[PDB]
Amino acid sequence: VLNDILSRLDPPEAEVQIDRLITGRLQSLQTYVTQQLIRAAEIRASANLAATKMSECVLGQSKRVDFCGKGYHLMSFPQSAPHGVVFLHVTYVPAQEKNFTTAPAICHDGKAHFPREGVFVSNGTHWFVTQRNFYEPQIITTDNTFVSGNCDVVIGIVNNTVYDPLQPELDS
Amino acid sequence: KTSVDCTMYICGDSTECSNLLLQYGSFCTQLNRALTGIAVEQDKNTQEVFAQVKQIYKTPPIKDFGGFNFSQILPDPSKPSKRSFIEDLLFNKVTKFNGLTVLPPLLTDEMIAQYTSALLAGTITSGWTFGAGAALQIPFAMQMAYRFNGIGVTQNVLYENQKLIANQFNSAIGKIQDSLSSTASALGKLQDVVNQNAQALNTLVKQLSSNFGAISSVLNDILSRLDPPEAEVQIDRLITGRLQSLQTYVTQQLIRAAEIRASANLAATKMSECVLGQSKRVDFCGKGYHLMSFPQSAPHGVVFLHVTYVPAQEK
Amino acid sequence: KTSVDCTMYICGDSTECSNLLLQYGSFCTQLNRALTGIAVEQDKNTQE
Amino acid sequence: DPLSETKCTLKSFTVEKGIYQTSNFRVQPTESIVRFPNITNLCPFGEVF
Amino acid sequence: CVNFNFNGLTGTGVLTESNKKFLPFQQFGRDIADTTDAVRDPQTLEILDITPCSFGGVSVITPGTNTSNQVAVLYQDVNCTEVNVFQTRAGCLIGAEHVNNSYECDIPIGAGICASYQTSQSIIAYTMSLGAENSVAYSNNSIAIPTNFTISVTTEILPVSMT
Amino acid sequence: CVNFNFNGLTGTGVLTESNKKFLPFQQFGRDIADTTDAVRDPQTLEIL
Ligand SMILES: *[C@@H]1O[C@H](CO)[C@@H](O[C@@H]2O[C@H](CO)[C@@H](O)[C@H](O)[C@H]2NC(C)=O)[C@H](O)[C@H]1NC(C)=O
Ligand SMILES: *[C@@H]1O[C@H](CO)[C@@H](O[C@@H]2O[C@H](CO)[C@@H](O)[C@H](O)[C@H]2NC(C)=O)[C@H](O)[C@H]1NC(C)=O
Ligand SMILES: *[C@@H]1O[C@H](CO)[C@@H](O[C@@H]2O[C@H](CO)[C@@H](O)[C@H](O)[C@H]2NC(C)=O)[C@H](O)[C@H]1NC(C)=O
Ligand SMILES: *[C@@H]1O[C@H](CO)[C@@H](O)[C@H](O)[C@H]1NC(C)=O
Ligand SMILES: *[C@@H]1O[C@H](CO)[C@@H](O)[C@H](O)[C@H]1NC(C)=O
Ligand SMILES: *[C@@H]1O[C@H](CO)[C@@H](O)[C@H](O)[C@H]1NC(C)=O
Ligand SMILES: *[C@@H]1O[C@H](CO)[C@@H](O)[C@H](O)[C@H]1NC(C)=O
Ligand SMILES: *[C@@H]1O[C@H](CO)[C@@H](O)[C@H](O)[C@H]1NC(C)=O
Ligand SMILES: *[C@@H]1O[C@H](CO)[C@@H](O)[C@H](O)[C@H]1NC(C)=O
Ligand SMILES: *[C@@H]1O[C@H](CO)[C@@H](O)[C@H](O)[C@H]1NC(C)=O
Ligand SMILES: *[C@@H]1O[C@H](CO)[C@@H](O)[C@H](O)[C@H]1NC(C)=O
Ligand SMILES: *[C@@H]1O[C@H](CO)[C@@H](O)[C@H](O)[C@H]1NC(C)=O
Ligand SMILES: *[C@@H]1O[C@H](CO)[C@@H](O)[C@H](O)[C@H]1NC(C)=O
Repeated sequence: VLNDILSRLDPPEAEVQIDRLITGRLQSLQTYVTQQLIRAAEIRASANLAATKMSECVLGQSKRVDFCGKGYHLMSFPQSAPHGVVFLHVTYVPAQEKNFTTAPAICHDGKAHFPREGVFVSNGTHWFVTQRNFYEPQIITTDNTFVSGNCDVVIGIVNNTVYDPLQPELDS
Repeated sequence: KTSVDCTMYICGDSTECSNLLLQYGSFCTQLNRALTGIAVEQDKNTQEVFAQVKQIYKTPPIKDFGGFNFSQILPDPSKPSKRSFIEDLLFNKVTKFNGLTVLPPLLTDEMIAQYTSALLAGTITSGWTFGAGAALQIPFAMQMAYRFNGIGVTQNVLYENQKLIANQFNSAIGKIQDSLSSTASALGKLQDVVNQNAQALNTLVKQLSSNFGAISSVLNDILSRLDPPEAEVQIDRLITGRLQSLQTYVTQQLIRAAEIRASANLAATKMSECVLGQSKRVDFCGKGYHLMSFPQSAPHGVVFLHVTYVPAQEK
Repeated sequence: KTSVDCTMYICGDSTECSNLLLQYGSFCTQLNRALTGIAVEQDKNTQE
Repeated sequence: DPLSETKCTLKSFTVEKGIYQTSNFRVQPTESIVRFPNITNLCPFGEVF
Repeated sequence: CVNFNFNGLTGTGVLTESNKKFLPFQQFGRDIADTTDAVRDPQTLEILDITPCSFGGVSVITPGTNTSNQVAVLYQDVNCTEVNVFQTRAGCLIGAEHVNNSYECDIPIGAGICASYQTSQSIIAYTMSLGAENSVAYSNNSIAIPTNFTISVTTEILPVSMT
Repeated sequence: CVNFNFNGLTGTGVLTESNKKFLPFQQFGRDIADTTDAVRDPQTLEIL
């Protein structure tokens, strides 16, 4: 207690006592300030991360994997909180899945057909082309698939027929 | 995960020194608390960097990966700790009782190897789906077709050049093997980290040999030689000096741990956006268009093998 | 890219002050080490 | 008890789940030993008395 | 463990038969970090290694006092001889029932060992599990495609500012 | 606000009639910082 030292000693040695006290308290203050500075650097890093998430997650739609919630990111909603923010990340997650036999491409007339968007699948007997994130089987035609070269090079090709929409119209 | 016992470091086996030290309040409590926080933070860093897969997938015995050869990154069933070739290279290319202790990491290297194996098997046998949700198998050729579509190159390019791409990938992996086996400095960063810490500790220990203005750096000699009235001042000097040295060491550790936390956050982001998926951020996952990545453990660190696509012959 | 001379700052041109300072051990060399590290970090920042 | 040790070291009557460090176990020295070279040297007091 | 005072030096530690070959004129050893390592006994021409006496932190593993008051004690980095006892790479654990079944880590101990309060109820220490294993039925002409889906809202919390 | 000195304990501050339920043997209170908080008047049986 500084008051006790001032009330109990004259300046000649009160100065030494107060010097010791001042040195101790100054060291404590410096330690506290350094701790605060390092923690503020931590919080600044977290705040930059939060700002980046708000920019690229709320004001848009991030395709960065796992950066905006587990699964495929749909959107985000921000919420305040005492000295922080809370993101509700709305994401799309496939739930029910089925096995299928698949082929990278199919011959029709020697030429090979590759799917524009989606993959070829077979339920055992027939072959469809379905988008790769949701089983939506569609008949294989020349507007779902594009030709390239011939089917002596691709590995794993399977035979099938590629229905052509223009042929029935031409016949009719 | 270093931890220092201030009472034994400052006042090794000396009741009077401890009584004098007890005047300085709660310095030890906050120093020990900071070091404990550092250790906890390191555990959290490793946990978040690696423990990103809900399950532990394992590759099937068949290696019909469209011609791709992963035998240099998948675990070796006949190996010291089920580590892959590149993992073992990384582990082999990186190299007391005075109140200083080294707490063990929560996740042993075997567990980190298992985590990298699970992530790698998921990436190989399911692509990116295993990150989003349930793992959905897919032939590797079709996964690479997805990736090529992802980089604006139509898929037929792959299927017409499948063997060439597989051979090029194998050659690249072999070149990486040779580079890692030949040049030890490649893992510099990791080594550097280790080095720095050691130096810190050494410096701290060397501070026990400084008199800080006292008559001798040895506490016992001061106690046995001088009378208590002046030995008290001498031990006050020694305690101030040793406390200042400890504070400097703790502050340096805090700053270096902030650096390492930033590095670990960057590594976690890279693993999430690079391995579990396919990044479209330029120069964030290797020079060129990014195709995929493979993680590999390392002592207190991670190593990404970035597989990327680079146009070569221009007309 | 600052750099501070510990001995010359604390004990500018004085043998006795330097001899008293060197009793504290490595309280000076590590400051120079840190500042050189800072300078190298700046150069690496610019090059990156 | 160690639980009370944790209670005081945290300055609270209630402790949340976790692992805390409270003190240091150190084996104490059972006895003391003093070692010096052989007392070969001898002052010539026998000559005088 | 003895408190010793050789010719001019004093310290505390355990003296053990050494493996070094001191020169005929060397007395006190020294480690790399300017620490006494071995000494030459003044009477017997034998070199004694000085290993400082065992010590380590005493961690108290506890479930929250709200639920129960039973605790376990971990003596860090010591054998269980110098103290239902578990010898782990982290040290000696007392009061923890060692089980074989793996579970998610609750109170981390170290070296892959975590402790927790579980069922009649007691504290157990176990090698933490990384998750249920699984095998993907991968084959060169098989693809698994989803048929349904779920919209999941997750929660990510980030601190922004201090006081 | 006055410069007070009770039985040798010196301080500066305002003295306000306190509602604290001091026990008959307690002479004065303290704050967590080891500083006086409330005192019982030596001359009058009052706590402030
Ligand atoms: C695979 O899908 C095809 C197309 O839906 C199935 O073929 C049809 O089966 C229904 C009976 O469920 C018939 O009414 C249609 O005439 C069939 N169409 C064709 C073009 O064949 C086929 O049965 C399915 N196979 C399996 C094993 O489920
Ligand atoms: C898809 O059908 C064609 C027929 O149009 C198959 O081509 C035949 O291949 C055999 C070799 O297995 C040859 O002996 C025949 O001469 C080929 N026929 C023609 C008309 O070229 C082709 O093999 C089938 N694909 C698969 C995977 O069985
Ligand atoms: C994947 O590549 C590795 C080498 O990069 C192959 O292993 C080699 O196999 C040959 C033939 O038995 C041996 O002579 C070499 O010594 C092996 N090298 C190593 C490093 O093991 C491996 O066989 C390849 N995988 C497949 C499926 O072919
Ligand atoms: C696909 O077949 C495998 C057989 O190896 C089976 O284990 C798996 O459950 C099947 N997929 C689904 C969605 O049932
Ligand atoms: C796929 O693997 C089977 C063995 O299970 C083999 O018979 C078949 O030829 C393979 N197909 C391709 C395209 O490699
Ligand atoms: C294209 O033409 C320029 C000059 O017109 C020439 O310098 C360049 O080498 C050419 N590109 C290639 C690939 O040869
Ligand atoms: C010291 O004296 C003891 C007996 O008192 C003897 O055994 C020992 O050899 C002596 N040592 C030397 C170096 O003379
Ligand atoms: C003198 O000799 C006697 C033996 O009679 C012996 O006891 C004594 O110690 C000797 N004096 C001194 C000073 O050594
Ligand atoms: C303590 O446990 C009770 C259940 O008996 C629960 O209602 C309460 O919220 C718990 N308190 C804390 C602080 O965990
Ligand atoms: C603990 O015991 C093991 C074998 O029981 C032994 O190898 C080890 O040296 C002991 N620990 C110490 C500090 O001596
Ligand atoms: C655990 O399994 C080992 C064999 O792997 C056995 O020796 C030990 O008794 C078992 N302990 C318990 C508690 O089941
Ligand atoms: C998808 O899951 C929901 C459960 O939320 C279920 O009600 C629905 O029938 C499922 N759809 C299909 C096609 O199975
Ligand atoms: C003297 O002090 C006593 C007790 O402190 C008190 O009761 C009394 O009134 C005081 N006398 C005067 C004249 O104030």
